[PDB]
Amino acid sequence: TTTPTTHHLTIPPGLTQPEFQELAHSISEFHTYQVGPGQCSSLLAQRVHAPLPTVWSVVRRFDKPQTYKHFIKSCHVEDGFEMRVGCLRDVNVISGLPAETSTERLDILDDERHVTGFSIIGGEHRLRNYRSVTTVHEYQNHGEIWTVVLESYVVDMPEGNTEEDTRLFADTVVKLNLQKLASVTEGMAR
Amino acid sequence: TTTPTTHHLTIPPGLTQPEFQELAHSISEFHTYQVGPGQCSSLLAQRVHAPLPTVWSVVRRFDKPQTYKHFIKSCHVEDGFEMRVGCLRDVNVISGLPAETSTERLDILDDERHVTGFSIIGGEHRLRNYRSVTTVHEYQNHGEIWTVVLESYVVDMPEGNTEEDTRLFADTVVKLNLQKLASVTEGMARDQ
Repeated sequence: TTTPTTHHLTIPPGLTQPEFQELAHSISEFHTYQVGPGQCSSLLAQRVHAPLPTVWSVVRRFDKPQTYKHFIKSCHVEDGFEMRVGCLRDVNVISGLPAETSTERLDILDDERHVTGFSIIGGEHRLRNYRSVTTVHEYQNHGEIWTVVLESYVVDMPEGNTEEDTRLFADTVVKLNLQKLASVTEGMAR
Repeated sequence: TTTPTTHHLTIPPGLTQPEFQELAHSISEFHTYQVGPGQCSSLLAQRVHAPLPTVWSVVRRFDKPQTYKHFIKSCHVEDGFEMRVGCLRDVNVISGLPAETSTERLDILDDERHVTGFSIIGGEHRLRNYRSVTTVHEYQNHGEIWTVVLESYVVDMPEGNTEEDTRLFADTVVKLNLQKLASVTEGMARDQ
């Protein structure tokens, strides 16, 4: 009943067959979670027609998630802020209800392998123990080069929610943010 | 006591002044709301590079809001469903909350003037007493023709929310839905 996710065995929506083949080892390396009862996890993918550094330059800005995410009113980092593993950010999210600032922790930041990740340690009460990972990759199709962004998460389902509904919400939000990420970065690359 | 919105006095973001000249009359005719305390209102615009009938044909399908809106799991209408003013739809919303369903009422449907509108009569915790209006318009400049969609709303701010935060939420949903509407309809027209 507690088993590793299998995101590396299913073509995620947003990828083609060749893209997925070339990326499955990275999916198993960076986008694997332990899912038990009362947890769910998902992988989303987005093609981005901008150079990988341009795309990574946004993905890595732990202090400015609003650069590519919707529903962010503001994001503040701490005084002695160095974008280093463990630093905390307070994200005020636009939810339509009055909400508590979301306290998030930088879990991973690898400028050579283009991997970052975070976990929500305070604020969001319903989607508890959210932890997410983003990787950025370059891909080739008969000479044509583009960037692929993979974002996954694991979360505890609130008592009284199904896996299908919790995943539907988190997937919908991630998918919209990845759309914004592509628009923002393809414009920077023009 | 309420006061009127004056959305016809502001160029909606993304539109130009000549577009606005042609549309200001429609904003005051169809997009004027009475705003009291604890309510706020907004008008959004989306340029669409597809024929007006293609855009209107999607916007008018009160029974299929998921064709152009995000965050809808499904939409249920009654069996012998008739799309006439007063008809009801039940929108099961993707919220992360359990079984949120918005019962919405068709307020307006004018296939000659391309105006539709609805209000939420129960079930949406974020958008209480939401009432919205969409108009679709044609425009031509130096020969080039495109469609302009205007969507506005009025909504109650939940107790403990500012108008700024309530409009930020509702504006974001509207603008993302208008983005989807444009993608959906520009794709239908390229397949033509």
